[PDB]
Amino acid sequence: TFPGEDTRIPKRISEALSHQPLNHLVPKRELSRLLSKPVQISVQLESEDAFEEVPEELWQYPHPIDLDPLRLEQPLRFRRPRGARLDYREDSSEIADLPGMGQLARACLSGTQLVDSAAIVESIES
Amino acid sequence: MVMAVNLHKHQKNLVYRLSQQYLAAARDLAADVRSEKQLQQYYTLVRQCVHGLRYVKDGFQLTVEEDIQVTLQLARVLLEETHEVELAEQYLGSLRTRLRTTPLTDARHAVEFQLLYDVPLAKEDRAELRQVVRHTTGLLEELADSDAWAWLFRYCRIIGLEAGGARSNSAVLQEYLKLLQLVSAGPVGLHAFVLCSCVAFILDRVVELDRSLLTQLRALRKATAIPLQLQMWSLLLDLLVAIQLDENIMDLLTDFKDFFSTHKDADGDDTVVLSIKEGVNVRLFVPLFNYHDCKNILLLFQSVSYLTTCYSKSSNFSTKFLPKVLKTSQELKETLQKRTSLVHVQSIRNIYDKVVDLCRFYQTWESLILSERVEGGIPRLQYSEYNILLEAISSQQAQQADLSHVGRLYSTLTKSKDPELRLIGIAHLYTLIVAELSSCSEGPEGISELTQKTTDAWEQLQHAYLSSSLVQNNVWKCSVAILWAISRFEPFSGHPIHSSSNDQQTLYMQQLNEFFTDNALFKLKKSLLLHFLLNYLGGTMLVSDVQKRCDISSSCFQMGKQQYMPGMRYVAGIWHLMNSTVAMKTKEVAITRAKLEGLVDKMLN
Repeated sequence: TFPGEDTRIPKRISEALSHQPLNHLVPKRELSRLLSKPVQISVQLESEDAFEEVPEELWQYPHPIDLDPLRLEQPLRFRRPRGARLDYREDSSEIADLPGMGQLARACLSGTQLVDSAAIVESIES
Repeated sequence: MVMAVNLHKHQKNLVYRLSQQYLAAARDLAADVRSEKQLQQYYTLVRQCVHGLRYVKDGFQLTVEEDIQVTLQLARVLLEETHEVELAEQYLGSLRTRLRTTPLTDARHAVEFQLLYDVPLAKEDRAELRQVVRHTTGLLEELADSDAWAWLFRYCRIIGLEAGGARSNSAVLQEYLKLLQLVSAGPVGLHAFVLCSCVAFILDRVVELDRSLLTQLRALRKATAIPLQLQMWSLLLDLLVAIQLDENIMDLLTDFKDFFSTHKDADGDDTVVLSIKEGVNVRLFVPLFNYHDCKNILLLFQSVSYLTTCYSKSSNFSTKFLPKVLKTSQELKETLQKRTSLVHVQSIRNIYDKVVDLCRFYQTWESLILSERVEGGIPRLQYSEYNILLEAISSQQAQQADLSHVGRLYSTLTKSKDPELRLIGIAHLYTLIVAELSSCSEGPEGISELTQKTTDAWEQLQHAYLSSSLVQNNVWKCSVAILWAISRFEPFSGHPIHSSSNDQQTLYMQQLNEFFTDNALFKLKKSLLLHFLLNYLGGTMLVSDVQKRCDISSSCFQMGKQQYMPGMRYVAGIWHLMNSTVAMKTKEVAITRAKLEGLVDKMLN
């Protein structure tokens, strides 16, 4: 005889190949793809700031100014980043204590409530 | 009363400036956002910005330069950070209309570009990118070839065309060559970006890269005013071409060594600004093209290239360095501190998540080459078809494999939009079918239908292969010639296929001989399975001498001990046992039989 004759073991190389993955043919395509994506492309006009400076004293205005005198009740929907590892802790500071942001900007935040988590979504159905 | 007077008098400008502050504060907060509370705070700050911009846009009669600035910034913030693409379109639409009654030509096109590129991108729908192509052709027709804006809208078009790459491959490519010709006169930086995009698109579709395009590609890193981030990309893309062709990358590794030394400390901006004409720039956000990120990905590239020589304690580069790129990429992800928007911070994090998932993919691939099972299971990657491929391979080399399940896995992959994955799937299906035909017992009518399945399979495999870049890949070329032979001669198959005439026969036999002679003594990558199958075919078909036949059958029998392939090592062993008997080598017959005896033990249990 010869060892393994009369067993199930594949004796021809084509029969044995059906149990051997072609492991020298290695996929490489997804390699090029993680580089080929310039994160952003954009056209921009080179031009002077069209909006004049205000008097520096007016930056000391102490009272809240109402931005939005109507519209957010069509509330805006925001993009919740796919793949974000998000945690739940209130250990962080309040919004009007965040840097930075000047003092009129902090005052205009007073009274407004936060964006609801419901308004921050990965996607819509429309 | 001066305060009250300033308040009402400079209200518009003041709110426009508050808006910028909320946005600065959001950019500061973005990379530290780690909780739901912080996510809400972040979008409360950008909401505050948008009310601000809207307050200026909706509530005042603006000059045209004021309207341009505020409207484009509003649209940009809404498209990037909100789901309000309709709102953005409305605002851009209003500006488009005002701009027609003015001589402000460049501004008008800038808005059109936002409607034709940025808006269909924000809609996340390929079908939206295809209707774009009609509006860009209209614009292009009206403009001269020397016009910067003709180049940009033509690039809008190539992007619209890139959606639906079915026979679309021909058009996109003609379109890039036309754009490259238009832009080769113009700004050298814009030409570099278009060139890089084309070679990337070719790599993505795995189609052959014309020599002249690679010459142009390499010329980008010449001793030139090309932005350094595009020179790097050009070098990375050159490496990838050699890696897709399974070529030696020694020289390209030195070019990297020159580039990293010649250009050190370059500090380093993540954005390239190209001036395409007086008054307008194109801005490329490229946060991977810097010293640390390229040293890291170059290591991954280097790993994939040597992956197959993981059996050898000399070029087992992949084993030493994949755990390093895995660690580095998780560090780069955690230490990310860029001052940009949250979606842009998560976009950079997602690339490091992809690097790590490819790392894990290639680690598993290496483990399956050297053993039957991977210690710890096969990892779930974000690449779902790479999962199916890993499931298939490990199932195929199991002790008692289920070949009807292996078949279904490899068939799913023959329907993949990845052309490389398709090829891999068809190649494996073919080997399964050939093994069915070889072991058939059904008589003339059964043998005949399986024969016909095998030739169908073989043709599907050949058509896929001949229309890809891998024709210039010698690992693939040698193995297509081997797969041809194993179905067509009687030791290898039990029912070989016979054809008329063929000229196919002289094709692949020339090839097999060409590879076998040059790789016995441009020579192939040194993948064990590939040289095993080459030497076994060659030793059986092409060698006359009995002592040389013994050299080869002994070499092939020992190969099967250097990595996991018991079935191959077995058939090399019975070949060697018969060669050692005809050669009347009586000691060697003794030990081969002894090895073989323990071999069948392990395989049968």
